[PDB]
Amino acid sequence: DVTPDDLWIVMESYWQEKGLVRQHLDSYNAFIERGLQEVVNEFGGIKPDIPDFEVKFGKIRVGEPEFQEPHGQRKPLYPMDARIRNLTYAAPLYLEMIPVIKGVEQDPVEVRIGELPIMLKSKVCRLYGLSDEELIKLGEDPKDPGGYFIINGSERVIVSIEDIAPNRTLVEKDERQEKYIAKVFSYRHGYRALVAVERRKDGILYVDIPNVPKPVKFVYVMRALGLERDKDIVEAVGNDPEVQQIMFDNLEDASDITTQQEALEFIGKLVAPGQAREYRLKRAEYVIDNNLLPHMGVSPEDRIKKAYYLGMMALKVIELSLGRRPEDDKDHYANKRLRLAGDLLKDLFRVAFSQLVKDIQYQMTKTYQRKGDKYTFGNIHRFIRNSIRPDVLTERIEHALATGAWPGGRTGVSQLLDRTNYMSTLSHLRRVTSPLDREQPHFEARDLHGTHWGRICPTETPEGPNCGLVKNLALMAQITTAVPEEEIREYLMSLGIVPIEVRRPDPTLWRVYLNGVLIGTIEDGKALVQRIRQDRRSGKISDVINVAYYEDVKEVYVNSDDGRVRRPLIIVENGVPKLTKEHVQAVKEGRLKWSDLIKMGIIEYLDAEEEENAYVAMWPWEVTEEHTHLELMPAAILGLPASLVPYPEHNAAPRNTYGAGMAKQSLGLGWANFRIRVDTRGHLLHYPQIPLVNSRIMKAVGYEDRPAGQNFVVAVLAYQGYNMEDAIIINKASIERGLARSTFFRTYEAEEKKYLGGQTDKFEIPDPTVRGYRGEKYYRNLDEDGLIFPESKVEGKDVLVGRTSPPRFQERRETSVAVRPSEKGVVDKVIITETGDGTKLVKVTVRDLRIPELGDKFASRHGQKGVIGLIVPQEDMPWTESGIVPDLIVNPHGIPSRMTVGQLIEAIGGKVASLKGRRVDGTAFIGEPEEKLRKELEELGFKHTGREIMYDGITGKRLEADIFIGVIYYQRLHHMVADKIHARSRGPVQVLTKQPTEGRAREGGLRFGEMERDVLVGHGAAMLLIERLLEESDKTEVWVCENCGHIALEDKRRRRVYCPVCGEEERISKVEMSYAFKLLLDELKAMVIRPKLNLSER
Amino acid sequence: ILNITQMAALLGQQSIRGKRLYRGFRGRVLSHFKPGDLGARAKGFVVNSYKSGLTPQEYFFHAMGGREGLVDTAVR
Amino acid sequence: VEAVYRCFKCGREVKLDLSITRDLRCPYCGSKILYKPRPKVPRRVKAI
Amino acid sequence: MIVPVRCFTCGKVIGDKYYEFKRRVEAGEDPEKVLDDLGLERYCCRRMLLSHVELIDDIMHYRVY
Amino acid sequence: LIVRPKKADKISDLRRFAEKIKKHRLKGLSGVGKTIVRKEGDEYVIYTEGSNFKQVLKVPGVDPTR
Ligand SMILES: [Zn+2]
Ligand SMILES: [Zn+2]
Ligand SMILES: [Zn+2]
Repeated sequence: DVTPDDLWIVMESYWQEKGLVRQHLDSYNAFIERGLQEVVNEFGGIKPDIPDFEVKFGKIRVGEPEFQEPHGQRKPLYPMDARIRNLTYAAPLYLEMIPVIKGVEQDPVEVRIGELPIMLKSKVCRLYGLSDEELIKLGEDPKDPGGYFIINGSERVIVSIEDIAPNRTLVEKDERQEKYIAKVFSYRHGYRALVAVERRKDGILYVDIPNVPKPVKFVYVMRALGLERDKDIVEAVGNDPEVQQIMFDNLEDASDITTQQEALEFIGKLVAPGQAREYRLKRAEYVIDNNLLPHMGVSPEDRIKKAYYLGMMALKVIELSLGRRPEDDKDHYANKRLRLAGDLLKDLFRVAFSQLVKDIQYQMTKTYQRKGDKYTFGNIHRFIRNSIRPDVLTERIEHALATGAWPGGRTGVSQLLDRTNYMSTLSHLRRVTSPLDREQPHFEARDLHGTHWGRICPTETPEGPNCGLVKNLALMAQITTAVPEEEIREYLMSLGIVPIEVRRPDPTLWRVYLNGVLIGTIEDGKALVQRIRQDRRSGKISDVINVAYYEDVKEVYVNSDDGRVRRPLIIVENGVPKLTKEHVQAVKEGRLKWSDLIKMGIIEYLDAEEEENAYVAMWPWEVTEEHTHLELMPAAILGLPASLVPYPEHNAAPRNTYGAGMAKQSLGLGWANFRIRVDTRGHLLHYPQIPLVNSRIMKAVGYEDRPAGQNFVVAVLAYQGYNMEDAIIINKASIERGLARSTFFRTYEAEEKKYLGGQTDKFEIPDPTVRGYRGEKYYRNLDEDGLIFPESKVEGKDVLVGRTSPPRFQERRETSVAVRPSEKGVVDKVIITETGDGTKLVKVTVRDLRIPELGDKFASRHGQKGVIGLIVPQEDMPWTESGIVPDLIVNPHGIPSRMTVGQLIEAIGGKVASLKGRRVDGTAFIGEPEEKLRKELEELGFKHTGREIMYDGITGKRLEADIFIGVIYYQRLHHMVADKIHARSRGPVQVLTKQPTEGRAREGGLRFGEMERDVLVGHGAAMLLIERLLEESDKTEVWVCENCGHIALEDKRRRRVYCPVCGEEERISKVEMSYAFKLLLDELKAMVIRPKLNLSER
Repeated sequence: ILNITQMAALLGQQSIRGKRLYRGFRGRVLSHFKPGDLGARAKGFVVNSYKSGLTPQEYFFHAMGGREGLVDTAVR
Repeated sequence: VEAVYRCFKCGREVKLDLSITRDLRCPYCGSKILYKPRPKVPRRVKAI
Repeated sequence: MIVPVRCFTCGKVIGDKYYEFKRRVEAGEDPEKVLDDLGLERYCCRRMLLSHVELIDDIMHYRVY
Repeated sequence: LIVRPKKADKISDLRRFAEKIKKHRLKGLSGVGKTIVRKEGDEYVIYTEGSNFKQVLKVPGVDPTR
């Protein structure tokens, strides 16, 4: 019999082979292989206005990542060069064009339509298939997973969107109008179509179609699709006597329309009101063609299949009206499909290619009209070659990927890649987001559905409004890629199902759906699903095909589409798992791989649909006869950061969530390239350590090669009250010996811009002549070329790169790049590069030492967070009777009401591991039990309770109670007080409001909002309110005439105030006011609003 | 006292919006239970304590319980 | 202003002006990225 | 990056004992007996040798001049 | 109970009228659902789903004061 260790040996091979970012790489590879060709075939060809001239598209291929230098050469490009030079890692797309003249094709001409960004480490990238040494020579970390783009030198990652499954019917309840609605989102060539059939209180079926202003009666639009005879609708809707009765009632209520022409004219009147006779008919036909179920086929021949699908939808609606079937919950992951990188990229490419072909036809038509026929037809090759502008496509792609605003209203599709440490990056690469608006509650959407088990991490989720709408994939997840649909359709047809049009769905027969569209009927659904399962397990067909049957409604569902989330499971046959001991031995020896197990019928992937028919056994010893599958490793249901917490089942859920979220903020050696990388911010921990108590997963996923914390000696007692309310006390001698000591990097960047007209910037030491020339002491360590010396000391407002700009908005503006006003450090490296445009580009990084101090934030993996409350000399710290001096002291009040027994278990385990000389397994559910740790601690000469006797540091006599002390893994967070302190005395001001600026960088002021105003009113301090609001910001003086109240206009020339509107000078008074109020008066007078001011004397 | 009895005896019953855990597959929260089961354990009752450790199903139920409190504060 | 600039890839001692230079490249490996080497002056850092 | 010179808690010099410990434990010796032989007795010192990871070797490849 | 009005003999006018007749409320004050009775202290009190305060005060057996 197998044990969880053998299943672990099997499971680790999955990550050993596939990796952790396969959902990006596989989708992008499929896109490159076939999506470009599919889109090109979809567009077809160019149709200009030139007589007897046509262009037919051929094949499209992608070159290698290259860069067009400002100088004529074209050279290979590597990712590090793109990062340093602010380039864009991309490859040119070559498309062949066949010219058709007088219905005759010629020799195709190869043209360059633009450049397409390359996802790193894909099958087309340069880093694919390289060894570790080659990657190191190229300047990259071998542990880097790839799967992200580089746009203008910044790393952009595409987060997967979670959309409703397409071309599927979902029936919902609308109790406000008492309408029972079914909705389908039909997809064809990137266009979406929300088609709904609904039944109101009257029992009449109405159909909603896009671009149709009002719902139309069901049988009206059904007749408009041909199929005019009432018996045809009666048959299509089904063969249930109540259903036939309701359909006949609808027919009686809609006997006005009996001819397809009548219905077409009717929809013409609705969709095109008040227009010509011929226009409305064509508009109605067009709307019917490309707005009613486009996925079924836009060709006018396809009316019959669309009518059949509409009848199926109406049947579902009326069946739910009778309570036969219940409402379908949208959160069920059978109804949700993830939008991977490839799908979104294909949509964007199609959008840009439309503009490209439009520009091509415009340019060709314009050139032919301007010139003569001889000039064009003499050399058609040169004409086509010179009638193309690739920048139209390239700039669209680049800007869409850079800003993140997809064409179609989507925003935030691509986000800047996080690089704080290993966990943060790898977790960002595995994120799933929902398109719903965050402001609304969305109580049902944010909850944890039962189908998320094994597909979505239950703990890792944001804290704020994003709680429940942003989720991360579980460790044992496998997103699918699509397969040729027609081949699956042919195989199913050959299996024995009769086509749909031959016979109607007699309730004695089983409906069969392929990717949500009905395709035929069968008699024995169970035999069919068993046959398909056997073929799938043998290896006859692909492993992406999933089959599920529903006994109650007699339906069979076959899924082969893109974006389903699946998990692996061991197949159980007759109560015996198919994975035997010798298979585990073969996997261990390397003779067998995970893919071989998949192809051998031992392990099969299950999506949310097929899992409906499963009955999974959790543990190997619990397998009984009725079980059909066995769980591989229950500890893998957690996300990547959530696996960091040891003994996570001993903690309260909110604390586990906090710890998982905080594991992405700790400092540490995230990547080996930190020395030569150029990121805006970065941290490095001087002495990282592997956790003593760790889960076995992070050794496999590679975390232990890039640790992000240290092992502290923690004692739990109250000390002087300086550790109260989640504050910690840290030893001083330990800090002075290199504990939690870190370094902070920040990269500044300057560019020698080349303005139009020849006036360019230059790097130099600014002479005192120039305007804006700051103090001489600021440029004190710059070399004569205008660049700072490496390993020099800067302290704030010091110039790093001296640069003077042309006076064009006999002088020279000073535009040097200086350190941030509140920062400090030492210059680490200076890089001189030539940017993409041919000008110069300089990047400087300043490193700063950050010894721990008061206010610095520390946190454990179990959710306990705090700031350093006091630093204590070593001689004042207590010491145990065995000679141990605590590194850090926590408050005993933080343990209860936080309920984190896992922290105490880890505290015991750390000291047990340190005494025993071996690390301790702390896996989620198979880790070392607590009782074993306590017994081992007892065997080593310590108390089983983990408590010890200490002596007080000051008095020197032992404390009355014995104290708990152990070793716990603590992480230093990047919220450090040196980056949060901010002060403002006078500072600069804004332009429009003249209030203090906003932000620490520009010496901004803090915000005194409305709530503070109400607080100050509640205290009853009027003059304090005046002082805080008006006196220190926007003081003003204004003259006003005493009969109109219009703002009197002073005359500096005549030294006399007067009313321009009123012509008054007898009485003008001077009034104090705020600048904001004056601007509000001006803005009211901008409209026709006239505010008349009445003055009074105090 | 609730913290003590949850760290020492048992967590108890997990619920969302005042009802037992019901969202999931058809007739069952997780695929590891038979459909149509209404037993105590099958709907959220956790018979273990934080000190004694939770089985994976109890862990999932407890996470489903805590998510409600998080979103509750966020909207409140 | 003549100055020394180490190359990014091969780490060679490239010396050239930058104010007057129009095309920046390493004359050995053709790289367009160079470093500014540390000066040969003594720096004093506290061993705290 | 590299092995610390002194134990963070008590201050005993353990910088020179890491390579010997690693070689002995890799050879097959019981780690507990190896740590006892090296003189480390309090677990604060043993933790530093046990949990240390050598990262100076794989960051030495990227040079900055 | 069997209800078969003249308009219900045809196909199109049966289910709606039958449901409407089946909906009618009897024996009850308008807009009042369930009625829980519980003794508080030594006095029984009534609680109702829905509300019609204007009409209840004239129902015999009710104490209008409290
Ligand atoms: Zn006036
Ligand atoms: Zn070079
Ligand atoms: Zn020590």
